[PDB]
Amino acid sequence: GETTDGVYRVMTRRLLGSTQVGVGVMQEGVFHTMWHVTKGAALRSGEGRLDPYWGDVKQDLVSYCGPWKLDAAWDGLSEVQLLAVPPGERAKNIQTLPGIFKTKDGDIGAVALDYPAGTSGSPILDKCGRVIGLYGNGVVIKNGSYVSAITQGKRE
Amino acid sequence: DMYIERAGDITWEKDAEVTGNSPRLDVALDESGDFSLVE
Ligand SMILES: CN(C)Cc1cc(CNc2cc(Cl)cc(C(=O)NC(C)(C)CO)c2)ccc1O
Repeated sequence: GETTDGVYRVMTRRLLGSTQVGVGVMQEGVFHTMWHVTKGAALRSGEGRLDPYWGDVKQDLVSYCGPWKLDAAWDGLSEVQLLAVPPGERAKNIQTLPGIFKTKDGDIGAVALDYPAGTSGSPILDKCGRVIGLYGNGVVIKNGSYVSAITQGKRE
Repeated sequence: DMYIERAGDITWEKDAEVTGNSPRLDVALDESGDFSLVE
């Protein structure tokens, strides 16, 4: 089916109507999404099938048809854009300065924007258009506001 | 049985909506990939 570079919706017919369970990135013929979106299941694209190749529950990442390809990193300074793909709504660039998750193993960039769970896997871009990670693994705080890690995999 | 549908090109858009804060949060990551607020 469709192997074009770009941002995709992930849909299921297992719930009422057609439901958006999340989002991901097609790059160099590999599909990149968050583990909790697909739970590692196979994906249809046309009558095309995409089979899982790599995944890790702790990182909450999964690749299809090939190894993880996205290797760019937040610089720690600059503003970024979330390419939000909300359920039933057009793709929309939202520009923000990331904060930080401080962890016992080091610091990760964090994006503080409130979208529903089905936006999980929307890509986070630098100014060269490179994907520096995926949005949708994080924390709910105080009033019900969402803060997502900038979740990036490793290229070999 | 899940299927994918193309939603857009991956491009930086000059003059996009600008919003959100930049909190510094202490967090833990468990074996299940769950982030938790330490403080
Ligand atoms: C290792 N697991 C913990 C991964 C995991 C992740 C999710 C998705 N979580 C999520 C993602 C987004 Cl983009 C938003 C929200 C949210 O609650 N947003 C609002 C605005 C606060 C209310 O709509 C939640 C689900 C189950 C899972 O196991």
